Amino acid sequence: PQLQESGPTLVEASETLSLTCAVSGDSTAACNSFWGWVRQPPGKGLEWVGSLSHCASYWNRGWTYHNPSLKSRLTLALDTPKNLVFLKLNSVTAADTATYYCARFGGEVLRYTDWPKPAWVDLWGRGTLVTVSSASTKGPSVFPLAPSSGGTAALGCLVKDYFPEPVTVSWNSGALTSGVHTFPAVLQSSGLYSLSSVVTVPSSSLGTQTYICNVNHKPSNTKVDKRVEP
Amino acid sequence: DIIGDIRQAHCNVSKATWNETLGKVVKQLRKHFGNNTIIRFANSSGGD
Amino acid sequence: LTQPPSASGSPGQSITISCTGTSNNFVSWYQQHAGKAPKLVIYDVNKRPSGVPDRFSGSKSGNTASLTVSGLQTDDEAVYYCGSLVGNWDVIFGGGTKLTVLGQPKAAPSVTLFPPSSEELQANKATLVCLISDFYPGAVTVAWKADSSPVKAGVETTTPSKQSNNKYAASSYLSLTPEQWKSHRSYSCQVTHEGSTVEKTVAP
Amino acid sequence: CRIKQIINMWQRIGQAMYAPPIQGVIRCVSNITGLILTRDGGSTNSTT
Ligand SMILES: *[C@@H]1O[C@H](CO)[C@@H](O[C@@H]2O[C@H](CO)[C@@H](O[C@@H]3O[C@H](CO[C@H]4O[C@H](CO[C@H]5O[C@H](CO)[C@@H](O)[C@H](O)[C@@H]5O[C@H]5O[C@H](CO)[C@@H](O)[C@H](O)[C@@H]5O)[C@@H](O)[C@H](O[C@H]5O[C@H](CO)[C@@H](O)[C@H](O)[C@@H]5O)[C@@H]4O)[C@@H](O)[C@H](O[C@H]4O[C@H](CO)[C@@H](O)[C@H](O)[C@@H]4O[C@H]4O[C@H](CO)[C@@H](O)[C@H](O)[C@@H]4O[C@H]4O[C@H](CO)[C@@H](O)[C@H](O)[C@@H]4O)[C@@H]3O)[C@H](O)[C@H]2NC(C)=O)[C@H](O)[C@H]1NC(C)=O
Ligand SMILES: *[C@@H]1O[C@H](CO)[C@@H](O[C@@H]2O[C@H](CO)[C@@H](O[C@@H]3O[C@H](CO[C@H]4O[C@H](CO)[C@@H](O)[C@H](O[C@H]5O[C@H](CO)[C@@H](O)[C@H](O)[C@@H]5O)[C@@H]4O)[C@@H](O)[C@H](O[C@H]4O[C@H](CO)[C@@H](O)[C@H](O)[C@@H]4O[C@H]4O[C@H](CO)[C@@H](O)[C@H](O)[C@@H]4O[C@H]4O[C@H](CO)[C@@H](O)[C@H](O)[C@@H]4O)[C@@H]3O)[C@H](O)[C@H]2NC(C)=O)[C@H](O)[C@H]1NC(C)=O
Ligand SMILES: *[C@@H]1O[C@H](CO)[C@@H](O[C@@H]2O[C@H](CO)[C@@H](O[C@@H]3O[C@H](CO)[C@@H](O)[C@H](O[C@H]4O[C@H](CO)[C@@H](O)[C@H](O)[C@@H]4O[C@H]4O[C@H](CO)[C@@H](O)[C@H](O)[C@@H]4O)[C@@H]3O)[C@H](O)[C@H]2NC(C)=O)[C@H](O)[C@H]1NC(C)=O
Ligand SMILES: *[C@@H]1O[C@H](CO)[C@@H](O[C@@H]2O[C@H](CO)[C@@H](O[C@@H]3O[C@H](CO)[C@@H](O)[C@H](O)[C@@H]3O)[C@H](O)[C@H]2NC(C)=O)[C@H](O)[C@H]1NC(C)=O
Ligand SMILES: *[C@@H]1O[C@H](CO)[C@@H](O[C@@H]2O[C@H](CO)[C@@H](O[C@@H]3O[C@H](CO)[C@@H](O)[C@H](O)[C@@H]3O)[C@H](O)[C@H]2NC(C)=O)[C@H](O)[C@H]1NC(C)=O
Ligand SMILES: *[C@@H]1O[C@H](CO)[C@@H](O[C@@H]2O[C@H](CO)[C@@H](O)[C@H](O)[C@H]2NC(C)=O)[C@H](O)[C@H]1NC(C)=O
Ligand SMILES: *[C@@H]1O[C@H](CO)[C@@H](O[C@@H]2O[C@H](CO)[C@@H](O)[C@H](O)[C@H]2NC(C)=O)[C@H](O)[C@H]1NC(C)=O
Ligand SMILES: *[C@@H]1O[C@H](CO)[C@@H](O)[C@H](O)[C@H]1NC(C)=O
Repeated sequence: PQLQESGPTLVEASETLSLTCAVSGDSTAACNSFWGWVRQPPGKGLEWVGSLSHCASYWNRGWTYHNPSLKSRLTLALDTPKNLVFLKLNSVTAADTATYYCARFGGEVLRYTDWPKPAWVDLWGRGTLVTVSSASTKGPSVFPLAPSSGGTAALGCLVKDYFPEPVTVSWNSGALTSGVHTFPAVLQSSGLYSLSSVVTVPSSSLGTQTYICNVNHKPSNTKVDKRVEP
Repeated sequence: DIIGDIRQAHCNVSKATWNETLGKVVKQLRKHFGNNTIIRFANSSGGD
Repeated sequence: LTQPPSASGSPGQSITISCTGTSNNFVSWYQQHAGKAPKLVIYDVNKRPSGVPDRFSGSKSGNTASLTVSGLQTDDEAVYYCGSLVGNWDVIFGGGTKLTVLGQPKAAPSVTLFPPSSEELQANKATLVCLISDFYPGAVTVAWKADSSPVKAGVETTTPSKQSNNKYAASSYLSLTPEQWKSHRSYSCQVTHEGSTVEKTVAP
Repeated sequence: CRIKQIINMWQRIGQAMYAPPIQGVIRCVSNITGLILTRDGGSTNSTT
C-alpha cells in the first residue's frame, strides 16, 4: 500500500488549489476505510481536512466529511474505477500554505452505527509542500547588526523579507569557521521569509579590522556585502 | 459479511396516518357492536 | 487536545506522555520524524499496529489519555501527536509532544538581544531579534515586554533546531512601528527555560 | 423485523425454500390496503 501525492507545488493567492492522490495496492471501492487529506503547515501541528466514501446506506449515495472551517473553500471527490482521490481548495491564501499528506482513515468504517465513524489515520503518504504566494520572487533587505560580553562580543547581519528560499550567508567569504553560526528561516504573516546569522569575535579585533557578510540569493539574483560597525 | 450499519430489520409506519385510519375504522365496528362500547387492541396471542 | 510541548529521557528509561480532552476511546498517537511523514504508533488506546514494538503502550484514565514508551533509543527521537474522534464524525489532533533521545548534557540557554539599526528605521520599520541558543531540552518559550507591561503584538517565534554541537537554538522576531520604539525607552525580552527565565533589555 | 431465508409456508412438508442473498441494501415502499382480524372468545359479551 502506497500513497503518492501529485499537483502544483507553487500556487498563486486567491486561486484554486487542486491536488490528486494516486493509490497503489488498494481499491478506493473498499468500504473498510475512508479516504481524505491531512495537511501539516511548516513547523506546526497536524490538522484534519476531510474524508468521504461512496459506500453508502439506504438514504444516501455516499458519505462526505468536511472540516467546519475549511468546509466553504474545499471540495472532496473520489474516483472509484480509476482509484484516485481529489482535493480542490477555492480562494486559497498564503495561510493555506502547508505540506499536504494523502491520508487513509481507519475507525468504525466497516461496521458502524448510524453514521460511519473514522477516528485515526492508519496509512500515510510521503506528502508534498504547497506554497501559496501572491507574489513571484523577491530579494532580501540587508541591514547590519551593531554589537556592544565576557571578553568576546557577538555581531551579525540581518536578512529581511525575501522569497523564495534559500539564502547563503558567509563571513568574509568563508574566512572564519570556528565561532560562526546561522539561524533557520522564519515565515512572515505576509507570506515571506526571513533569517539571520551571528559570529563571536574578540573585542581586541575591533578597529580597522571590520566584518563583512556575503549574502547570496539565486532566485532573486541578489549578492550583497555589507560592513558592520558599532 | 455485513458491511454497513449494524442493525436489525425494521418497519416504519407514520403515527399520524395509522391513527387517522384507526379512528375511522373503529367507528365502523360500532355499526355492529353498538353505538357505545370499549374497543381495545392488542398484538398476536401466540402460535406459529 | 492538550499535549505537553516537550519530553526528554535517557536510553533505556521509560517515558509517559499524556493527552487530555478525550471523552471517548478513539484516542490514537502518531510519530513524525523531522523531514518525514507521520506514522501511527498506536490506535484505539492501548492497541498496537503491525511492526510496532511492545514498548509502545496507550492508556486512558478519565478525561486523560496517556502513551508510554519504555526502553528509549535513538530512533525514538521525534514529534508525537495524539488524536481522537469527537462528536459525530469530526476528528481533532493535539499540539503534539516532542520527545528527544539526543546525547548529553543539559545546559542553560543564552540570550543576545539586538535593537533595530539606524538604516532599518529609515525604511519606517523596527525589528528586534532575540537569539537563544545552547539549551536543553530543545523547547523554549519567549516573552516580550516594553518598560514594564508585556508586549502581545508583533511576536514571531519559530521551532528550535539542533546545532553542530548538538545544542538547540531558536530566534524570535518582533516587528513594530518606529513610533512605539522611540516612545518606549527599554524593551525587555523574557526567555523561559525549564521554569527558570533569562532576560535581556535594550534602549536607544 | 426478523429475517428467515429457509421457509415452509402453507404448511408444506417435504419442500423447504432457501431465499438467496441480495447484494446491497434492500428498500421497498408498499401500500397497506387491509387486515386479517380475529375476535376473542372470552365473554363478557355485553361488556367489551
Ligand atoms: C424509520 O424512521 C426513523 C425515524 O424515526 C428514520 O430514522 C431517520 O433516518 C434518517 C435517514 O434515513 C436520518 O437522517 C439523517 O441523519 C443524519 C445524522 O443526523 C444527526 O447528526 C446531524 C449532525 O450533527 C452534528 O453536526 C451538527 C452541525 O455541525 C451539530 O449541530 C451537531 O451537534 C453535531 O455536531 C457534532 O458532530 C460534528 C461533526 O462530527 C462536530 O463537528 C461537532 O463538534 C459535534 O461533535 C444532526 O444535525 C442531526 O440533528 C437533527 O436531528 C435531530 C433529531 O433529534 C433534531 O433534533 C435536530 O434539530 C436536527 O434536525 C442528527 O443529530 C444526517 O447527517 C443526514 O443528513 C446528511 O445526509 C443528507 C443526505 O441527503 C444530506 O443532504 C445532509 O446535508 C447531510 O449530509 C451531511 O452528513 C453526511 C453524513 O450524514 C455526509 O456524508 C455529508 O457529506 C454531509 O456532511 C457534511 O456536513 C456534516 C454536518 O452535517 C459535517 O460534519 C461534514 O464534515 C460535512 O461537511 C440525515 O438527515 C434521521 O436522523 C433518522 N432519525 C431518527 C430519529 O433515527 C429511519 O430512517 C426510518 N426507516 C426507514 C427504512 O426509512
Ligand atoms: C453497500 O456496500 C457496497 C460494497 O459492498 C457498496 O458498493 C460500492 O458502491 C460504490 C458507489 O457506487 C461503487 O463505486 C462505483 O464504481 C463504479 C465502477 O464499478 C466497477 O468497477 C469497480 C472497480 O473495479 C468494481 O469494484 C465494481 O464492482 C462492483 O459492481 C459489480 C457489478 O457491476 C459487482 O458484481 C461487484 O461485486 C461490485 O459490487 C464495478 O465492476 C463507478 O462507475 C461509480 O462511479 C459512479 O457512481 C457513483 C455512485 O455510485 C457516483 O458518485 C460517481 O460520481 C459516478 O457517477 C458518474 O459516473 C457514472 C459513470 O461512471 C455515470 O453513469 C453517472 O451518471 C455519473 O456521471 C455524471 O457525474 C460525473 C461526476 O460525478 C460527471 O463527471 C459525468 O460527466 C456525469 O455528469 C462508483 O464510483 C463500488 O464499486 C461498489 N462496490 C464496492 C465493492 O465498493 C455500496 O455503495 C454500499 N451501499 C449500498 C446502498 O449498496
Ligand atoms: C417511508 O419512506 C418514504 C420515502 O422516504 C417517506 O415518504 C417521504 O417522506 C419525506 C418526509 O416526510 C418526504 O420528503 C419531503 O418531500 C418534499 C416533497 O414532497 C420535499 O420538498 C422535501 O425536501 C425538503 O426537505 C428536505 C429535508 O428537510 C431537504 O433536504 C430538501 O432539500 C428540501 O428542502 C427544500 O425546500 C425548502 C422549502 O420547502 C427550501 O427552503 C430549501 O431551500 C430546499 O429547496 C422532503 O424531502 C418525501 O417526499 C416522501 N416521499 C414520498 C414518496 O411520499 C415516508 O414518510 C416513510 N414512512 C415512514 C413511516 O417512515
Ligand atoms: C391522530 O389523529 C388526530 C385527529 O383525529 C390528529 O390530531 C391532529 O393534530 C394536529 C396538531 O398536531 C392538528 O393540527 C392543528 O390544526 C389546527 C387547525 O388548523 C391548528 O389550530 C393547530 O395549531 C394545529 O396545526 C389537526 O387538526 C388534528 N387533526 C384533526 C382532524 O383535527 C393527530 O395528529 C393524530 N396523531 C398524531 C400522531 O398526531
Ligand atoms: C405482545 O406484547 C406482549 C406485551 O409486551 C408480549 O408479552 C411479553 O412476553 C414476554 C415473553 O417473551 C414477557 O417476558 C416475561 O416477563 C415475565 C415477568 O417478568 C417473566 O415472568 C417471564 O419469565 C418473561 O421474562 C413479557 O413480560 C410480556 N409482556 C408483558 C407486558 O407481560 C408479547 O411477547 C408480544 N407478542 C409478540 C409476538 O411479540
Ligand atoms: C466468520 O468466521 C470466519 C472464520 O471461520 C472469519 O474468517 C476469518 O477472518 C479472519 C480475519 O480476522 C482471517 O484472518 C481468517 O483467515 C478468516 N478465516 C477464514 C476461514 O475465512 C470471518 O471473518 C468471520 N466473519 C466475518 C467475515 O466477520
Ligand atoms: C398506493 O396508492 C397510491 C395512491 O392511490 C398509488 O399511487 C397512484 O398511482 C396511480 C397510477 O395510475 C396514479 O394515477 C395516482 O396519481 C397515484 N397517486 C397519487 C397520490 O399520485 C400507488 O401506486 C399505490 N401503491 C402501489 C404499489 O401501486
Ligand atoms: C344508536 O344510535 C342511533 C342514532 O345514532 C339511535 O337511534 C339508537 O337508539 C342508538 N342505539 C342505542 C343507544 O342502543
